[PDB]
Formats: sequence, structure tokens, C-alpha cells
Amino acid sequence: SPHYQEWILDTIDSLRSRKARPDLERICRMVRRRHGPEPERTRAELEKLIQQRAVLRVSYKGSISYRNAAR
DNA sequence: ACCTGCGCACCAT
DNA sequence: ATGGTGCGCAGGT
Repeated sequence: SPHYQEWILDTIDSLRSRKARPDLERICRMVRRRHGPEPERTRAELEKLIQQRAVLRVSYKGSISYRNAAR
């Protein structure tokens, strides 16, 4: 889908907005419920966003989080 | 189960 | 100091 990048970035923003860690599990869970795709597909799309440096994967306070690079 | 809301301690700069 | 972050809950669907 052409909207997948926006789906993931909006999900990261929404998890930050409710003060929840944007980890892989919550990102995949929210994309599935909002839009349909299975976690395997969201994992693959997220990896593309990391290679494009649109999303940053960081370790923070002992766990991995994903950051919207535009923010 | 599912979801959102949030105070404030924590962390890099 | 700044100014973003998310634990550990409360509370609703």
C-alpha cells in the first residue's frame, strides 16, 4: 500500500501521544487493528523505513524504541 | 481482552 | 537548567 509509511509514522506518533513505548509489538499491534496487515508485513515495512532513515531504532531506558525521524 | 490518559522520575544536552 | 520519554497504573469500551 502507498500509505504504509504514513500508517507506521502515525502509529509511532499515536503511541508517543498516549505515553506508551513505541516498540515493535505495539507498532505491529496498532497497524493490524487500524488497517489490517499482519505483523510480518509491518515488520518488513518498518525495516524499509529504518534503512531509509525515516524511522530510527534506538535503545532507551533498557529497551528498544522506534522514533519518527521527522520529529 | 481491547483501548486511551497521565504524573513525574529519568535521561541526553 | 532544558525538553523529550514511558512505567505503572487508572479507567472506559
